[PDB]
Amino acid sequence: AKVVCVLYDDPINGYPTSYARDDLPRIDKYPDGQTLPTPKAIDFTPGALLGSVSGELGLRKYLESQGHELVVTSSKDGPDSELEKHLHDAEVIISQPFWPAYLTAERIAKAPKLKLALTAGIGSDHVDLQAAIDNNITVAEVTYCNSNSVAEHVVMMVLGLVRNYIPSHDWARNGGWNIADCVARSYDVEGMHVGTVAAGRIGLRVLRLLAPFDMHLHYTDRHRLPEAVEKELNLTWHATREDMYGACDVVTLNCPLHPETEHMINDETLKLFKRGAYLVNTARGKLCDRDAIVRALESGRLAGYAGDVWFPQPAPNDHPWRTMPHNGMTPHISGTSLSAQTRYAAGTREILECYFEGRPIRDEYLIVQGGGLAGVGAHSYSKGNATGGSEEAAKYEKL
Amino acid sequence: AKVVCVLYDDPINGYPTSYARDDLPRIDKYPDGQTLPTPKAIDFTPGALLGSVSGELGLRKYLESQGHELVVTSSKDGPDSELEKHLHDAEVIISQPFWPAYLTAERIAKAPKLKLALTAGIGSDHVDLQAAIDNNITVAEVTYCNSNSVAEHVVMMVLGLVRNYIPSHDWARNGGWNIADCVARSYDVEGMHVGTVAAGRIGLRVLRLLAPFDMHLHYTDRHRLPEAVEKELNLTWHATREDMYGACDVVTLNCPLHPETEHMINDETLKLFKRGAYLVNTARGKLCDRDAIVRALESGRLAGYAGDVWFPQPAPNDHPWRTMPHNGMTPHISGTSLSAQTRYAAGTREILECYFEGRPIRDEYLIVQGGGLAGVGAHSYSKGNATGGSEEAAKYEKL
Ligand SMILES: NC(=O)c1ccc[n+]([C@@H]2O[C@H](COP(=O)([O-])OP(=O)(O)OC[C@H]3O[C@@H](n4cnc5c(N)ncnc54)[C@H](O)[C@@H]3O)[C@@H](O)[C@H]2O)c1
Ligand SMILES: NC(=O)c1ccc[n+]([C@@H]2O[C@H](COP(=O)([O-])OP(=O)(O)OC[C@H]3O[C@@H](n4cnc5c(N)ncnc54)[C@H](O)[C@@H]3O)[C@@H](O)[C@H]2O)c1
Repeated sequence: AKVVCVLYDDPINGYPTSYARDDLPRIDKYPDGQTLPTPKAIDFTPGALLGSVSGELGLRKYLESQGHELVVTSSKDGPDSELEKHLHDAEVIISQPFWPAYLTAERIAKAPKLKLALTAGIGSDHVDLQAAIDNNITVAEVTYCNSNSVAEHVVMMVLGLVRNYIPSHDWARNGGWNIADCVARSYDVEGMHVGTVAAGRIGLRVLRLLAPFDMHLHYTDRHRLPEAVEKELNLTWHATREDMYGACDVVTLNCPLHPETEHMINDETLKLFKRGAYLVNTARGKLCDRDAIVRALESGRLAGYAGDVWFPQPAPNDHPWRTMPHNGMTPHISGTSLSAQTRYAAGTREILECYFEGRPIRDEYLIVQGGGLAGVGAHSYSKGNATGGSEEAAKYEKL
Repeated sequence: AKVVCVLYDDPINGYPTSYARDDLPRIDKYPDGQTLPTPKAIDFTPGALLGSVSGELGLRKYLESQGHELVVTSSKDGPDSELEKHLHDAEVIISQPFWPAYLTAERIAKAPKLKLALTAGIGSDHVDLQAAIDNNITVAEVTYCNSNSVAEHVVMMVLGLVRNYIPSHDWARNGGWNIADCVARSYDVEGMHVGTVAAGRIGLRVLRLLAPFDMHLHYTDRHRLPEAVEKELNLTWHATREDMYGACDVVTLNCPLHPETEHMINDETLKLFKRGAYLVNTARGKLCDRDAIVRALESGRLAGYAGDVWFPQPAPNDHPWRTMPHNGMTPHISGTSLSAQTRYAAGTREILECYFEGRPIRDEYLIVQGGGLAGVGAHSYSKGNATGGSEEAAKYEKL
């Protein structure tokens, strides 16, 4: 069969064979008891760069030795991409949320042999889920692979914004000292109220990381947590997201992207935040109206915004979040730290081995199967399409 | 009496009357049960900028109404400073570690009316403690005022270094995407070993903040913690600092500066770190040999270094830590967030009220009194002088 694997470019100065450290830490299992991926073998070295074109997710030997054709490319956006040329006979398409191959209805209709859309990471909203249901395609992703990695990045960005790290580093590297300039907007998080929209694998982990900072913890979710968990963390529950915003100094977004959540942060809902609130979004870029965020930072409704996720991806070179006031943005990186890459490469292989050998894919990895939501898809998503507007990624140019 | 108060400059665009938020969080007491400062009154608005020249620590009304003269200046370094002109008849000298008036032996000898050297913050190593003992001067500081503020900054910098935040933000603001360039040095902290040199008010708080990240926790201290605390956090104890370094992926320094600790990190002791270790130092700059740190980052012995403290302060414009590889420096700011400033301004007033009214200063605020170490000074310090080399601060120029 043909397998198309869309991956991001190698580093600008080439694909490295040496790294800052020699080993990854040992991790035995995930916090809810889920086991780490269980492929029969791996053909890579843990800790290596796996998610760029020359890393190939360590999949070449495995696939070729079975007689399959692996096509690896970074060319994904626009009507003349390499992806577009391989659609006609692709049986499996693999991509990562960090550099996503958008599988719109029109593209799925061009793909008559397509059976499996595989997300190397977590969040399958770059595939039109309504269309995958309609055309009987399986959508799978590597549940839990980087949920803890992302919760680290959330805490990092909450602290970065509130304490005013980025402009303070610039004063240091530019030869200055300038204490009052640094601290005119610098606070401690101690005693602040923080709320998360959703307490899933990431959102619950974020609450647990922030408890010892002596922040007052708030949440809302489609699924309420057990009473024992609420009581252990002294959680305040809010029945709707809109009830929660007014109560929080800091809000973090941790839900998936689907029609119930698309553009949930907008000009109208921002009016409900406290003046000078901080907003962190490592979930998906399209939860926020792009221009509403910029306006709120210009007026002081938000004291700061930070996240690693944008819409579309890659973001155009002049996307306004790059240069808006008081921002702590990164490109989409938290879920593709080197540590997470080894877990999701092993996971991608586990799913392919099941698929090719005719064994069932883990229920926790399933999003869509057999014309409906399935596995974690049924818990966390709703039916619909979130890919509208994704053609705009074609405008990005390297450098 | 004459009170000399050395404070840092106002912000470059002037002293503000508006802030990003309207209120500070309420804090009731410190974690070990110590009460917050108890001055009889305050003449400032909590949340305002207090530690610059125009903030005056909110002390003018109080002092003048008692018939005392308050001299406020930022001019402190060099033989022609304002500080130098006021030494001859100063009874009280106040300064903050962020912008410290170095009270060397020669300066103390010029100050025949001097009775009280007051540290607005924590860490009184910019005063020659041997000379204050010899000349019967009281040295006091505002214990606990910003210990929790600093422990937030430590976690922020540990995450920033390991996850590679700063260079990733630059790719975002410069129009790029460049995932592989960002994550070629990006790891999770999950499962790493972290050790602190000292577990005092800051160091113990840092261990408590990092426990839920599932890091393996290590420490050493002059004073060992109770067995119950070691057992609650699953702490690994090391009897010397040198035994601890080899066991750690990440090392954080949280001890005071005195002869036992001066230049403890140097070319010889860096050889004991794991290759690719991360070092964070928000304690004092002079714990580290300046050029040894630079060498270790050039060879890859250290994968990164970050901190807010330098020697001398302000650091010269070409101090090498500003531009060394893989650094996450800020100027000295963690202990002077707006939240901490209100606690230490109230504290500075509490001590002055005791002093002027002939009441005893809290034992927990004392460093030196009556020709010996006293209060927290006796617990945490040794006799000696750490001010050698501080004349070099005169080389700093604004901008
Ligand atoms: N690198 C990254 O920045 C990155 C990495 C992983 C995940 N993510 C994003 O984070 C999302 C969550 O990840 P996870 O591992 O926590 O997944 P999860 O499935 O365990 O958690 C999702 C949670 O959102 C809740 N939810 C669904 N719809 C909701 C709605 N209408 N309102 C409130 N809550 C709702 C679900 O009940 C669930 O608790 C992913 O779907 C992905 O989009 C981003
Ligand atoms: N803004 C800042 O970056 C900032 C703010 C506050 C404090 N600090 C620095 O941090 C230091 C500690 O602050 P704290 O509030 O934790 O003080 P603390 O007195 O409560 O803790 C100091 C700890 O260091 C230990 N110690 C003393 N000598 C030691 C040695 N030889 N080896 C190992 N441990 C030793 C003591 O036993 C004590 O546990 C201060 O003295 C100051 O220099 C910096």
